[PDB]
Amino acid sequence: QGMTTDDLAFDRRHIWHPYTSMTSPLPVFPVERAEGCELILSGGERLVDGMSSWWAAIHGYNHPQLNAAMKTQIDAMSHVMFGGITHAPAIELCRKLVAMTPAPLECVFLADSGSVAVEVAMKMALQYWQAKGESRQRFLTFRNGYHGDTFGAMSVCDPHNSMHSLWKGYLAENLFAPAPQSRMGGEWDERDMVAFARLMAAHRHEIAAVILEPIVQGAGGMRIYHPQWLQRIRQMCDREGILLIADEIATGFGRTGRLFACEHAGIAPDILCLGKALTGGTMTLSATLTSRQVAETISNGEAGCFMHGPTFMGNPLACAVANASLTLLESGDWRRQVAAIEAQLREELAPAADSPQVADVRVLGAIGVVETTRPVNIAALQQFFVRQGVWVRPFGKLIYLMPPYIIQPEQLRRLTQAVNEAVREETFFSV
Amino acid sequence: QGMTTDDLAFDRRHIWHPYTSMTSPLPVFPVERAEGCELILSGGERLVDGMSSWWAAIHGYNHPQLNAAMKTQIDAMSHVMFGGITHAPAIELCRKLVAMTPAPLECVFLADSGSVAVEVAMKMALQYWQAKGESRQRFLTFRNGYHGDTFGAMSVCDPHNSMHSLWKGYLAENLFAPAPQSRMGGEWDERDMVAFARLMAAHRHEIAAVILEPIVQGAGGMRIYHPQWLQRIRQMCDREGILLIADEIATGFGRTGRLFACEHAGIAPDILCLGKALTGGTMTLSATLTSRQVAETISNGEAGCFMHGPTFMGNPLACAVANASLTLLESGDWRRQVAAIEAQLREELAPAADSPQVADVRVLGAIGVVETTRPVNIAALQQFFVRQGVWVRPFGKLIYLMPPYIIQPEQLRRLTQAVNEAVREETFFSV
Repeated sequence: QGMTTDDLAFDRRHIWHPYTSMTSPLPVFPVERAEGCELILSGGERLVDGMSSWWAAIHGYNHPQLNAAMKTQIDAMSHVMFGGITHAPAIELCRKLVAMTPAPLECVFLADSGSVAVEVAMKMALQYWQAKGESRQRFLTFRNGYHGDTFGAMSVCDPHNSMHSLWKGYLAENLFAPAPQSRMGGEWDERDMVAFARLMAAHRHEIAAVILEPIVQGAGGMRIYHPQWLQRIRQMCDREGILLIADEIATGFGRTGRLFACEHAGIAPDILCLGKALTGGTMTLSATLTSRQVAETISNGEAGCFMHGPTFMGNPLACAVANASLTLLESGDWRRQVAAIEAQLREELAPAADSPQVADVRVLGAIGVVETTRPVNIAALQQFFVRQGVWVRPFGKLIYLMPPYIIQPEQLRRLTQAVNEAVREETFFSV
Repeated sequence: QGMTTDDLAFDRRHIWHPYTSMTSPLPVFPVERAEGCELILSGGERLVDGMSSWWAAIHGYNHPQLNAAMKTQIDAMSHVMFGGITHAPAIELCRKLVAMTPAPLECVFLADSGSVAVEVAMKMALQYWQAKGESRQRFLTFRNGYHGDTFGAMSVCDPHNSMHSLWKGYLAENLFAPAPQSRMGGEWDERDMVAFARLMAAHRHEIAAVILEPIVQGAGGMRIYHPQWLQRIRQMCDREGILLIADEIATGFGRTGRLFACEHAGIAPDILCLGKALTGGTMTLSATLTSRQVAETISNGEAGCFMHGPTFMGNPLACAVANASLTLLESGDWRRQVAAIEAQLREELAPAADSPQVADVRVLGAIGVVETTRPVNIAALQQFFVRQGVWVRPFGKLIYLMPPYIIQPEQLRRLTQAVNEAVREETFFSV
């Protein structure tokens, strides 16, 4: 649908966009429709989508199977409350999630958004120790991590990124080990592994859980680390009895080349958070799974229950489109498509590493990252990308690609070629 | 869609429902479809819905205008990212919200769920004072209130209800004035008003905002208080420069008899949170509106922006069905329908007040509350209600009704008659 000149001014003057200023917002672009792997602007220009609307749209846009599953569930009921009620979409979705996740995970808590799913996992960890009579209130994690924007999640986000300086006096105080990415190109710094274990052993009676994003640290820097980290952290947790929360809201459903990034290490978390691509990026839904032991334990405390329940919990429409999205993944095609994207990204982004504006090129699965030596000029780059017929949304010192799995070769070539051109243009960087 | 015997056992064994135990959950009922004001169970029994799926389904179920608006937007695009992008559903929705809300409210932050909308409002208040160079980290509120389940919202929830005893060591410490409901039937206790003002004046340099649910306190007790509270709190805030956050996630869009419960007092908050009935209860969406002064101020600090941005922010599908829901309210019929429901609830619930199991009957708008002297036996009552052909979900000491605005007379009579019968049956109460 059409937008007037006055509509676009009203948006600028009244409508917040993610992490924007209301006094001096950068321009936005008017999208009318989306089809396959393309966004369609007012006036008809089509942009190849390089971002999958931030991870989630792994099957692209206007997918006929996802559309049909939504309209079918609307005909039955788009929503009914989940208190004292169950329904077929939630049951099928939770069957599918239990069946496809690492083996100890048996119990599913459906929720609205990724941030809430993390809050839920944190609350579960705290109720777990409360049922066991211990006062454990601290979470141990990596630097460079990202877990959401609500206050609980913010307290495990990296203490320089989320500007903790402003909320530190309000935000709960957690434990932050060295970032896992090696300091100079190696697989991992054993020193960083030893330093993680020292922090854990030093606070082992205060730590409720370790929380981390497995293999890829997303919004905190698109950083990629070795799976030895996960096998070793899993062993440490097992030795202490501490819970392991895996935040796969970004990595889940195939994007790093395995269905769940935990599979890279062959470990199972005690609590697993999912979101984003769960619905094929059609609408918001999240899920937090736990082991039987965790769920029974948090059923044993003085709570009598797990103390959480969103109004739209179990929403039939979102469950029904998540089911159709998961059914698309059951073809198994994603695993091959993602491997071929990975190989093309590695080959076509390599020339960028020669640029003086570029500090690193790194690829895993269908994630291609060009880390720059200076912050990007977002407005100038966005205009350039749109002029080239593509949609790429950089931030900070990162120009990165996470396209839909069904992207065609020439569409992906247009993305990598645009990125290579962008890093040669000094005007596209700030100071 | 159909559920097998084995599906229902899998739900019991694997699927959390709101505030449930995984070890001893109460039974749930299998819903296949919903139409008009009725839920349809497996096997075909139809239940009159007394709850509107917890506030939100004000137009009932399977509404043809809401269905058509969803399918139309699916054909265009169900979702695209909002970072650097705008679209027609978000613009129309934000135009409608600005136009219909109290006059200073001009800027709209769209989000995923009610809890996140509250977190957003709290973050806005904190960034506001940070931009003004003051360290204000405390929130002042009423006892008996409810604002959501994430950690930030939990810290303004009533300190006995949400079991703060478990999170108090993790949860931020806020200020809690006497509950507003009068102690013995009057309109208000001036002493409680004086005590609120003393707490504010005693901490006036630490208080970032007052947050409250206007007129009706929902999950914290379905309590109803006089509008003099709002006019006086608004005056106090104005005198100190303190922000007023109105949480209308439950009261917004007509349920208390006015479009927004703030209109009962004729006051405007600095920040207004909306949710639930926003989409007609078809799927989750929230919105937090602010004044121009707040938005520019939180654009002035060291942040450079408002530090929040959900992945599905601005979701076109949810915006499009919220637009259709708001267009239904533009008929103005809701205001008359709600007044007639109020009058029927008052007349038909009055006999319940004679019961020894009952402590109070209170009605406002399309909300009818029977407060009991002992906690309900939820399992036994739920079975009774379903046997009577209705859906009523009590909790604690509350049996209450919040039906869709389009409920028919005989449907509402069946609800009130079931409630009257339930409070005469000692078996339906626990110890």
